[PDB]
Amino acid sequence: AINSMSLGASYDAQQANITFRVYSSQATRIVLYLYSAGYGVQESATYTLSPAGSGVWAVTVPVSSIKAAGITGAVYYGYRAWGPNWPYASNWGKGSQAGFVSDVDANGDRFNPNKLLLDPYAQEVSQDPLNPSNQNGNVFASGASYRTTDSGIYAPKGVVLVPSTQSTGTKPTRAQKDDVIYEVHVRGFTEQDTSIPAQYRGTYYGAGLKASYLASLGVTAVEFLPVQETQNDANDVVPNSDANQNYWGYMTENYFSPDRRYAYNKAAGGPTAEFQAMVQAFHNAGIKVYMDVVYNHTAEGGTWTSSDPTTATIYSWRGLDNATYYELTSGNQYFYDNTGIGANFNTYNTVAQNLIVDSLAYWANTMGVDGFRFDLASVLGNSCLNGAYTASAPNCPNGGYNFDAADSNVAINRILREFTVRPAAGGSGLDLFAEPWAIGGNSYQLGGFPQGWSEWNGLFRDSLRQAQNELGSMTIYVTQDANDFSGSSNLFQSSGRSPWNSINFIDVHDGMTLKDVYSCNGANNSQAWPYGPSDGGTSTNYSWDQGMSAGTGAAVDQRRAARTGMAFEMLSAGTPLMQGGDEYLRTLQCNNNAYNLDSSANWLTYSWTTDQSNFYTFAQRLIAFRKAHPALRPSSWYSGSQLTWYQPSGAVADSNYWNNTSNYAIAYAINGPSLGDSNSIYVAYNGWSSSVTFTLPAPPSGTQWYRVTDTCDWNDGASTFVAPGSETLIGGAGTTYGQCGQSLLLLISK
Ligand SMILES: [Ca+2]
Repeated sequence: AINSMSLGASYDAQQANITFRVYSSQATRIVLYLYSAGYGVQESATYTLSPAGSGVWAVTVPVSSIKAAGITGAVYYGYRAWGPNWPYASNWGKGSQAGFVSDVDANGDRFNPNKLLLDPYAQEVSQDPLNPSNQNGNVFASGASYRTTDSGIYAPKGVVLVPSTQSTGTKPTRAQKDDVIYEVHVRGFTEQDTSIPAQYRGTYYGAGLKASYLASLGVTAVEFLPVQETQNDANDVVPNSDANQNYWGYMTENYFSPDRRYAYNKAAGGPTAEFQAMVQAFHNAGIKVYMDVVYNHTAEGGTWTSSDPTTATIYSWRGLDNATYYELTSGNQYFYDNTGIGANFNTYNTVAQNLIVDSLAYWANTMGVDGFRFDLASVLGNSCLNGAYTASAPNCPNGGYNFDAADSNVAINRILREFTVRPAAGGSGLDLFAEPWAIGGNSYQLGGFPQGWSEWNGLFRDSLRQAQNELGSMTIYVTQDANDFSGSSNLFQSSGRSPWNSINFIDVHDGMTLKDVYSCNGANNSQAWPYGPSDGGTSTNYSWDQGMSAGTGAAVDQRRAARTGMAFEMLSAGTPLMQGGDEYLRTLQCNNNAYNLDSSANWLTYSWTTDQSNFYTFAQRLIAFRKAHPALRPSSWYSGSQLTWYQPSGAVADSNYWNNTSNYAIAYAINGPSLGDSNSIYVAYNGWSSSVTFTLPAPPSGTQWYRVTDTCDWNDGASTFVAPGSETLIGGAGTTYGQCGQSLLLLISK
């Protein structure tokens, strides 16, 4: 169930009382601290909580008592907990060591009463651990040097919210197969956009104002990088330096709270009502709002070092019940990790898992979000509970990490039974997307997720980048191109899934932008502000500048390649995903891991050159085309009568062709009418470095072929992709077409 324990802080109907409920299976004592401000002040009152059974502790406070304590505005709160490793000593006082036994005990408890704790169910956070007033993270650490430090006035406080009456509009019921996703950072979306009033730039409010921009481009779903509270308030303390910045936000501090830094209205309840108003603006434009969520690790991380089990950050989950929330190593002194951040969130533990479900429900229901893309999703399929084996995790015999999509108790299956996934034909429900990998063990699971889950297709990205940029360096399989274009049945069909479950993309936030994969011979992450430096992303970008540096290529060529890559994702069966900015050839000058760049090089710009504006026209018409032709969006795997593979000779691609590893050109035709389309279409990819002549087959429907686009250099301009009705008559069966090397041809029959 959802909200099985009714955790959190909430007012009763008449706002006469607030009830605080919090879980801890090991705590010995839990005490509520109330503050009038989130930072810099001591508490106005404290209330000892009482065991309400099943590990939940509760207390109900009358509002009059709160006002009597001096708190007449918003109620900021936190907890102080005691446990086996640090029991309550009657002489303990803030900043005292009284009662201390150990920083961590044999069972993994890490209680420290000197650390004020943020409720995991807080719906809003006052400020991040590091902010403009304090950038010393040591006040939150355990260990001999810092355990007695009282973090009270520096620690983040939760805000008790009065239910918002803000509408989130009506949720689109469009089938996922008909969507075109646009990934963008909520702050970089409008931060330097002069078409938005300055005060709204880089905020939720500002993003809502760009709904029309997205509608003209033609995308149907915006996917935001993490919006749940992340460490970002100290980003601008030191100017012209990415040193202490966290831009992307893959360090969640709280799972129910919209990040305050991204809101225009920063008052208590402001980020919340503003995020709701923002999705209303999108929902009004008929656009879905997806959220990138990260439940594989927490911002608290693990131990500071792998040799000292005593020092770790404590401000939320860890202080309340470390053994419940994190996956500990055998012996419980350290953390088990498959994320590389320091510690796995214990996704297999019921209470930890309930938090994932409960926060997802909050965002989907109260916040109006239409779907979620799960970062390092394989950690949510872990059937282990600890570094060592435990009978409670029967399916994880070796302990540690073990992905098991058949275990009904892993987080990815729990989600499926608590929520309704949108049907293939549309209707209400959620759209769930997984990045099917993590770090180590059997975590790489592309094609391993259950029905109900779509996945980020890394093989689509890589194989096509290779086909365009690695000719001669590595083997390119013409059969893989085919798989890519047809919805990767090789990955999705055996599980009973469909082509639209393949999220096809050439580029995402991780790695290079579209322009960059065709303009960079490698990553360049060591530039100075505002382009770097950034500590390395992948070593395998499969990028190439099209001969630019060698003198065998030029700018048109990089644009020809970018046109070809975008066409691959927009023409292929599956659900296309483009990175915001790719519509104007956004570049990061080859930085392929810009996660710490909260700068102008990273935000989007809307002042474009002719060549950039020309690309936007290409992108806009290509997205419009996909949306106008159902034959490109099959709900099920193309049947044999619906799609025919052709060799350049106009002859059907046979086994001799498929098994010949020196064949780089491929073409196909789809029977438009059989898929409910008005035209049949023919796509040709010349993966060869030189000109290839394609002999057109007989149109499945209609009598003649008309050219829609040719990505080749000669066709570079404002009209490389024609407007509907201006297709150039090429010819019928037998007509030939000379296709330049490394490019794509699009044709419709009439
Ligand atoms: Ca923040």
